[PDB]
Amino acid sequence: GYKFGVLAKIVNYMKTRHQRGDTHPLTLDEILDETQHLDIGLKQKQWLMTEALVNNPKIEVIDGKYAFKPKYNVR
Amino acid sequence: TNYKPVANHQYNIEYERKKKEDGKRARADKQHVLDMLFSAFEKHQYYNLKDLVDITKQPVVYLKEILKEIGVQNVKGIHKNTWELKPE
Amino acid sequence: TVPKLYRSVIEDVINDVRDIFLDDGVDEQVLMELKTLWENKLMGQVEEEPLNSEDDVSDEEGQELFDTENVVVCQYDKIHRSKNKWKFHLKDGIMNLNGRDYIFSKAIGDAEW
Amino acid sequence: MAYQLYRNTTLGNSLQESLDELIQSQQITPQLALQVLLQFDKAINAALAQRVRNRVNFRGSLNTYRFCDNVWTFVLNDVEFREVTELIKVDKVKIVACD
Amino acid sequence: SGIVPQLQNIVSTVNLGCKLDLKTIALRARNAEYNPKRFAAVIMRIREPRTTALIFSSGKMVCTGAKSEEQSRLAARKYARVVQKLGFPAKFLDFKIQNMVGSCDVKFPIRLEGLVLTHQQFSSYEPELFPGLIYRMIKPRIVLLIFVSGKVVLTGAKVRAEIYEAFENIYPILKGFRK
Amino acid sequence: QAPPRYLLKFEQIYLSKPTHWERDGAPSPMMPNEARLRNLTYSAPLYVDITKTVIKEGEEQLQTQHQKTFIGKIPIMLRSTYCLLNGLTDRDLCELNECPLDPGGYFIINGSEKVLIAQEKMATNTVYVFAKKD
Amino acid sequence: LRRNEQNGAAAHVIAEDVKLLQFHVATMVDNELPGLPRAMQKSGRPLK
Amino acid sequence: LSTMIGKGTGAASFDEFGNSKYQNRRTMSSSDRAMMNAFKEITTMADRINLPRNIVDRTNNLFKQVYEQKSLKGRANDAIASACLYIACRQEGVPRTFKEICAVSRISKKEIGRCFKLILKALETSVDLITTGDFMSRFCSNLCLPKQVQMAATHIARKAVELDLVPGRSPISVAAAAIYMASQASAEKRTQKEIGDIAGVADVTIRQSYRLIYPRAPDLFPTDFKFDTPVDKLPQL
Amino acid sequence: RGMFKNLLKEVRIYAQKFIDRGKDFNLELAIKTRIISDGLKYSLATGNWGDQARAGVSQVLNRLTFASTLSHLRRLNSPIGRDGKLAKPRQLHNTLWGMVCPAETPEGHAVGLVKNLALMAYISVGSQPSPILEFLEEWS
Repeated sequence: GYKFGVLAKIVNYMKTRHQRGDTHPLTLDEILDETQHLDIGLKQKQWLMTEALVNNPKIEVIDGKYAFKPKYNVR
Repeated sequence: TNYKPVANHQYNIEYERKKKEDGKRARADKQHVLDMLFSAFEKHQYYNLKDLVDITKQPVVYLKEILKEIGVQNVKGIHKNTWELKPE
Repeated sequence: TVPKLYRSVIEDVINDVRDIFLDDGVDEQVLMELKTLWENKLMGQVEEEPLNSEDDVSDEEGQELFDTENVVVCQYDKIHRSKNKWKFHLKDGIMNLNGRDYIFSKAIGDAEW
Repeated sequence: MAYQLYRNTTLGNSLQESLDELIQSQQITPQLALQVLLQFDKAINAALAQRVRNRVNFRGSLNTYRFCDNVWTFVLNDVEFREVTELIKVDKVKIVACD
Repeated sequence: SGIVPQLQNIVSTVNLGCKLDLKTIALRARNAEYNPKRFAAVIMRIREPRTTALIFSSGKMVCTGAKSEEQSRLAARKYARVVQKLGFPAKFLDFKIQNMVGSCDVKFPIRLEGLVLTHQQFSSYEPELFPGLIYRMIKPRIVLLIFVSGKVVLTGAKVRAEIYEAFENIYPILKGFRK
Repeated sequence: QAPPRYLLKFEQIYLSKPTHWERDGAPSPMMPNEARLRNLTYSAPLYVDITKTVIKEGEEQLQTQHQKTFIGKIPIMLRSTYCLLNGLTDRDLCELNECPLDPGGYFIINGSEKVLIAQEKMATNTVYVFAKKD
Repeated sequence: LRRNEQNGAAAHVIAEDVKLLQFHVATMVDNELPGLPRAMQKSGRPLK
Repeated sequence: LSTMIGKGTGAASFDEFGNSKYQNRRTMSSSDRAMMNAFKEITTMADRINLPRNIVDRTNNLFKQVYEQKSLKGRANDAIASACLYIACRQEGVPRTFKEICAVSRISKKEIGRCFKLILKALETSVDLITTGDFMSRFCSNLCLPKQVQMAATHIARKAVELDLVPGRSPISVAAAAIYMASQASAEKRTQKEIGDIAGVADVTIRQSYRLIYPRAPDLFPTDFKFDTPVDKLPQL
Repeated sequence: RGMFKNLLKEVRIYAQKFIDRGKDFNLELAIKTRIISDGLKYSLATGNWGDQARAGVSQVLNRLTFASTLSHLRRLNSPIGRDGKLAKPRQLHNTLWGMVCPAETPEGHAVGLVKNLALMAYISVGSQPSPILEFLEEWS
């Protein structure tokens, strides 16, 4: 399979990263370092930027960088 | 001649030998079982619970607890309430 | 016999790596140089928490560590044990007995303890 | 990504040393050497499965056996290999069995 | 009576009180056997007491194959030491002997078809299922394995005194039905 | 189906003499007089021959055959060729406590003599023209 | 029918129970209906 | 006291998508479904070996008594029913072999044996011990042997039990040995294969039984048996 | 016809139930000896023909006189309803000569409908039409 399986691993990584207290946002390549997805496709990269991280109600953008949404959820 | 007394039927001892050679589905770690969970999800969008036990080869109660954390249920009135493998 | 089986292994290895070498652009000149080097290298205690009252309850652990003696690397079909003996249904496998290489397809093993 | 059982033999060690000479000479990448060992393991597994049609018998006394992840670790002492064409005497034999 | 049985297995539960990793033990044990498709535990045997052990992820330790209560406790202490050697906090919590089995002889053949007739509400003789007589009596909670050869196996007690009291009641019964 | 495939081919029918099974399970030939007395049914076992062929991949088409499979009992008309009283002399009929003058032609069900009245139907396969004045 | 009303069932299922209660009331009074089926009890005999 | 709805008779009984408006829905408890499916299995089980209806009625009495007392929670309904058929056969004075019942039911000998043990323990019902004479009429008529051969077989079997010559052997193994002597010492000869097939007794076990009952043969036979074959002419098996 | 069809239907679902889940099946215990046995013993006893099609076909033999036994074994029964006031199938038709008795007939509601064979009447047993059709196509 391709293009439909790596998104679950990415959203699981940054959610667990937010559980450790990482409030500061992270870039796309920084997340891809520890998820063992360095051979990911370029057409996947543009699809993540324009669809995946803007339709998800758990992702918010600060100066072009993506992070979790703790304000929407109850804390 | 027919209905001859036997200690055990031929089809029953063939099934018992197959069941004792194959054994029970083994309990596995959470990180590995998710990999064939995502690998199967990449092939087809929808799946029945009755078919995942024949793919990843895991205990039904274990598979039903692990997938409940990330997956959800959407009601379908056409055939059966089918489980969803999508985390969202 | 055994050298004839070894040359049949040589023909199978060099045939199976032709598609691998041409997949990543590796030239053919690597293969026969590898085979030449491959041939040359071959030819009343009421306080029960401490358990230090006993010692020397284990044998030498080095038998796994040395591996100097003969090592049998084979495959099994069925292994059963009853009252005294371990019996084995071993399919095809290989070993190294005193340098000489032996081969087998079926074997029945009996051991005691 | 295979059984990886014939690698710990004299044949496996000679091939591994041969690939080490090519790696130290900067001729091939270590990824190719892993692919060579992977294809060699598949080649030797098919060679013993097809062209071997002989049977041997052996007896001995066991001292150490272990089992995990479908791997056996039989160790036999005072082993007498009884074959129809030759008899082999040896003090100790270790058996590694997989499936 | 003058005849006393001798024990042949003893099973007992004790709690280590800590969780255990099965895979870590199985790679690093003297006598490890771990096939998850067959069973949920690792068996391990040692040669001097001839006992067998069943270690579990729950920390419950159960053993079998001993010949004495002191032998069974010392075998459990040896088994706890092996677990504790690999970095686990093995302890001894709630040691209790659960079942022992004993075998003995009477040295005369026994008429079974007359014994099942007089104790019909206590025994059941089914030579199609098993050639021995099952005798399920109440006072020491012991099942008996009575055979025409005279061998009797005493089974199911919590102490050795129950087996000794068991054969004291049954020996006059077996004496009256001697062939 | 559900892959293995099975075919159950049926074959020659075997029908025996009318037999009675007691409480012991011992078969015995049923007398027509005993059926009338003990309220039995005068029935004969019906045995079928079945050849079972398994179809599976791997060139392993095995043909097994079961001889004379019991598939129930059929009530038997008295004094027919398949009854017990077929081809018996008058002396042998009297020894069996059965009347020689009895014409037969009737079943024995639960000990009652049951006769099948010949039902009359309109003849089939034939074109008919009627005169419906309505 | 009373249980489905107090449990709030669907409209099609409560319509079938009313239609079946319609049949059972009428069959109690008249079991010689012109087109409707006739009630039977395990043996094929019409119910009087 | 539910009724049933008959077939439609006119246009008012059919909906416009080609189907009846009134459907024969019928209520029945899941417990009654289990009892009905077990009773429908018992009549199937009993009529395969041609049991009379009174054994079926005693089996259904035994099944209903156990099922309402409810001690057998986890064992299969076919296994417990097949065990109740075994007990009701034995309680009427004509018991059957476990292999005979296992040949009809889907349920193995080990499973019905465990069900037979658990029913007797959980019903407080005492049942008599079998003998060799109870397995005589069935095992002799199936092999097509005459009445005098039957009388000789049931005499040497009863004599061997009373004299206590073979402790601990199952009554099946001495019944088939009694058939083997009565057939080999008469005109109607029957080999060990045909006798063992009816008895389920292995062609090993019947020799194992025959190697000790042999050398006292003329004492077992009755004094008024027409010996078609002499005792000393029997084969040395 | 239908009783063997009913037996073959049930042995199909029984074998399908044991092969859907993979036990295979033993055929000798798949077939019950209960469908043919009950179906042919409930019929010929109750007089019902089905399993509402026909009724009153099998009767208890009138064992009162040897003349009565012979007359009952050779009886013809008409399917015309006895509550019908029509008289067209009750009259003695001209073609009943020699194979239906013109004299013997019961009285009352059944008159003319229950008939009896003559002395020499022989009802045809049936035969295959293949030899006749083979002869005709062989001919001109």
